[PDB]
Formats: sequence, C-alpha cells, structure tokens
Amino acid sequence: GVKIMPNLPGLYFLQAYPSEEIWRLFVDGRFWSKENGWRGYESREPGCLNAALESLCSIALQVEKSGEEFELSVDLIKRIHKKCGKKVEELQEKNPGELRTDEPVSFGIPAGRASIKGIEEFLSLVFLTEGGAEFGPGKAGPFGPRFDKNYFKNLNPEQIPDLAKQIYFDMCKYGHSNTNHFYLAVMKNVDVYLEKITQSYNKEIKTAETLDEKLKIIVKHIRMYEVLHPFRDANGRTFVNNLLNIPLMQQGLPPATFYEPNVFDLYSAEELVVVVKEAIFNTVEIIEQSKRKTPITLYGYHSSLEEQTKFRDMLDSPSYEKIKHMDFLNPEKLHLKTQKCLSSLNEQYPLHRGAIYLSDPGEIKLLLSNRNESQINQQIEQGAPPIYVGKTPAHLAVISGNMAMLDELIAKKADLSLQDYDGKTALHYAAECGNMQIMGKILKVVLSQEDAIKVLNIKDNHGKTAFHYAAEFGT
Ligand SMILES: Nc1ccn([C@@H]2O[C@H](COP(=O)(O)O)[C@@H](O)[C@H]2O)c(=O)n1
Repeated sequence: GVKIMPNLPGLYFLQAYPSEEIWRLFVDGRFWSKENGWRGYESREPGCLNAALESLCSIALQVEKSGEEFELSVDLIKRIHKKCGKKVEELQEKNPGELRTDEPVSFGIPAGRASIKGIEEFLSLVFLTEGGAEFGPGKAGPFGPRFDKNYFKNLNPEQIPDLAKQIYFDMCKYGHSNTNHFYLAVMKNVDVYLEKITQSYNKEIKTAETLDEKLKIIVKHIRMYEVLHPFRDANGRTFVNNLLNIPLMQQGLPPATFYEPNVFDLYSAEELVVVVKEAIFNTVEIIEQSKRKTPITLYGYHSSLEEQTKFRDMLDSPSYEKIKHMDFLNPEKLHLKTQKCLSSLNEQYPLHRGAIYLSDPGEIKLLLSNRNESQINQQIEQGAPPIYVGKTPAHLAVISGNMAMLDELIAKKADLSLQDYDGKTALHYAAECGNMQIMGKILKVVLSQEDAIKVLNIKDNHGKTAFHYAAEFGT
C-alpha cells in the first residue's frame, strides 16, 4: 500500500563503496599502475576529484530529496558541469555551467577508442552532419586540427557502412594507440541539439521494459551527449562520470568504475552496454574485496599506506559524507538485479577476464583446464571493451601482474611471441612494468624455443625491442 520508494535505490552501492577508494569512480583504471592511483589525475587539475565527487553526490541527494519522479533536463546537465569546475583553476576560465555557442572544441581519437559499428553510428548522427561537425584524418595544430579529409562534407548515407570499415583500417594503419583522426565539434545549435537529446532520452526510457533495454537507452544518450561536445571542457566528467551514474543508480545498479571511459565517441551503443557492465562489475569487486578485507590489486595497482592517508587528508565533500551516513533494508533484490545484469559478462573472453580478475591458482588451473590452443592464444577483436582489443590472455596476465595466470599459461604452452595491435609482445610489457620475475619466466620459455633471437628482436610500432623498454625503466 504505502511505502518509501527511493528515487535512486542504487545509492546503497555509493554508500557501500569504500571511502579510501572513492577516487576510483573518476580516475580511469588505465592510470592506476603508472600514476600512483589518483595522484597523476589530481596533480593535472588540483581539486577536480573533490569537485567531481561533490557534483555526483550533491546532485544525487537533490534527486533523492525530490517528490517528483526523476527526469533528465538541460538544467540538471548545466548544474553538474558548474559543480565539476567549482574550485578547478583549469575550468574557471572555461565558463562552468554555460554551454558553447560558437567556440571550437576538438580532440583526436586513436583506433584503440574506436570500433567499426561505433563509427557507423557516429557518421549516422544527423545533428553532426547538419550542425557542421568535422571528422577525418589530419594533423594537430596550434588553432585546432588541419583536416586532410572531412567525412561529414558531402556525406552519402549509403556509403556509411563501407566508410566505417575504411576509417577504422586507416586509424589502425596509423597505429592502435596513435592519433591520425581528429574531431571538430558542432559550432551552432548546441542548445537545440542538447534539448533534442534530453527529450529523446525521457521519451525512450519510458518504452524500455527490461534493465538491458534501459541500459541501451542510457548509453545511447550519454554517447550522443559526449559526441555533441556541449561544454568547453569537463564533458567526460559531466556525462560519463556523473550524469551516467544517476540513471544507473535510478535502476538500483551500482555506479561505474571505468578502466577507459574515453570510448563514448566512436563506440556503438551496444558495445557501450558491455563497457558499462565491466565498469559496474569493477565497483562490485572493489566493494566485495574491501568487505572481505582483501587488499585491492586491480589494474596493476597496490596502494601504499602513505597514498591512503594522503587521500583521506585531501577528501573534502560534505555531500559524500552525507551519503556515507545515509540510513541503509534487505539488499537481496538489489544484489540479484546487479548479478542478473552482470551474468552476461562471463560468456565472452573468460581467459582475458581471468588474467585481469582471478588470483586463485586452483580457480585458474580449472579455468584453463580443457582450453584448446586457439582459445589460449585468442586476440580479442575491435568493438570489445578497450582493454581487450588485440590482446592475448598472456598479454593481460603480464600487464595485470597476474603471476598465477602467467604460470598456468606457460604450463598450457601459450604463444608468448604474439604481438598486440601496438606491435608489443608479453616481453615488451614485462620490461615496461619492470617485473624481473615475469620477464625471467618469459625468457626461460623464449630461450627453450628455436626462434629465440627472432623472438627477442621483435620490434613494436615504435620500432623498439622489449630490451629498449627494459633499458628505459625509470625516466
Ligand atoms: N584531472 C584529470 C581530468 C580528466 N582527465 C582525463 O579526461 C577524462 C575526462 O575528460 P574531461 O576533461 O572532458 O572531463 C578522464 O576520463 C581522463 O582520461 C585526466 O586524466 N585528469
């Protein structure tokens, strides 16, 4: 009959998220290993982490307090952006909370942040074609990019599927992690396009029956919002680190912990659902490990006590302290829902996931038990979450520093000479990460093979050998 129906039931997970680890929902997982977790990110824009946390937290409390049913608005979007640059020096001179009129905003996209299906959808966005957006190969310059070609100029819609395949091939040819292709955003009707996207989300979310259907609508609109670059800066933080998390928590889902949230431009809506599910899974893993008092080692990062104390002294968010102390009900329904949501994650590439998340030698032996050669040496293809693309389970075992997985992969006679889309082998990675035991274990194998010299001399896309990297360990 009469009940308390929380606006964002998923706040249970934001309260459950360990305080000392909260920075993980803003600091891309890709940085952790080499930038001492949150340190690199913070130094780049001092106070941006506290402003990002406070933005999400205050705006969530505002929606939770409301008597009205949650709906997206141009006003909520402006409020998020305003808060995301509150004390940030690098955002104060870029009008926080105000939309662009004619200003130019541009960036480059590497093949590693793109997909064929994603480029197809990107070229299909009518607002981009009519709003005068520019995209194509070129050169970065002092006053924006110099386009050699602009695909939006005289664009044939029938050509878009073949153009996408060609664009990806060109981006690939240049280099997986290198930038050749640039995007110059729309310089008119940004206010009008922002309103159309909002009206479209509110319309479509009403006719999405299942969580999976709802997730596709959410990501399709977050993507359109990111692609239409409405603000001078902070669009990633505004749309993906903040905005995205509200409809997620509205559905009783945990917020997202991304490895790489910079895929909201040239990835497809369907591909992004998988990306977001991986990010929700990361949040659940962080929560579960901290609950088990298990030290978190995800994405190659072992936090020191010095790093941990530095973050708590730094942390300043009255809204987060409020969420932390909220009254929290049987979470069984919420757990079943998120487990049902993440059950799909399993099926696709289990060995690559095992190299990232697994650490029990017994669980690893069992996972690798009965896997054929083609499975143990499988390189994931374009369209999957960025971390997998062109990589073998061995590549990810080395990068993650997963000794138990690497040991089992060696026992399974995995091809350690395979190159990823960056021309790097497991040995190039062992050098870069400076792990002597991993490199020693790889070399013992390489030297037992006949093509040892050829293997050791493998050059990556920078024409560097694994040993060029080893010799450079420590800048
Ligand atoms: N201080 C910051 C702020 C943003 N970033 C990068 O920018 C992304 C978000 O882009 P915005 O600047 O559009 O918010 C982050 O996911 C991260 O890759 C960073 O590396 N350090």
